[PDB]
Amino acid sequence: NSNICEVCNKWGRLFCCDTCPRSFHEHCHIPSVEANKNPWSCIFCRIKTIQERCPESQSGHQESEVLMRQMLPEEQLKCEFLLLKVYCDSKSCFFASEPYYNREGSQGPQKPMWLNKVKTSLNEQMYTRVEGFVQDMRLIFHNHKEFYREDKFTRLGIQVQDIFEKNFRNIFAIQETS
Ligand SMILES: [Zn+2]
Ligand SMILES: [Zn+2]
Ligand SMILES: [Zn+2]
Repeated sequence: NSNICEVCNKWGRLFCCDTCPRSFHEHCHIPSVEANKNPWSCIFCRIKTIQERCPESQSGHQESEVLMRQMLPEEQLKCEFLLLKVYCDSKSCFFASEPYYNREGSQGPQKPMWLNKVKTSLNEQMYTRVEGFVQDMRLIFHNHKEFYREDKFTRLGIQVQDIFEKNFRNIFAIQETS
């Protein structure tokens, strides 16, 4: 197995996947690495299995259909993996914890949002459809763009949103377009 966490790229107390060479900190993995379970398979492995069991699940889909899906176990897992892929980028630090807003010439968002809040919401099964999760994720970046206005720091929202969107299209097999 790898000797660094797959998400944060640091050493520490790592839990190793039994079916692939990845390792994780307990709370870097999503869901948090399960107490017992030998063997243990990480979220990457669990996602690969879904695909292998139903190869047609990789055919293209319309976003509007994906968003209306109920959060059954496989969709819950896919949103967990998508959230994990965002944490995998170091720039996610900016969006992880609860923000505060006191900048001359700007007003804070009506509905603040952040990664750890989305993580808790998924853990608590608060989303009934994929749309709920995706709306909260996109709200993170939209709030950032609006608040930071013409400051060049707005770009960090564009950057992390692009990671989210690419991974959303991959994980949910959105039909490719120009
Ligand atoms: Zn980690
Ligand atoms: Zn694995
Ligand atoms: Zn099938």
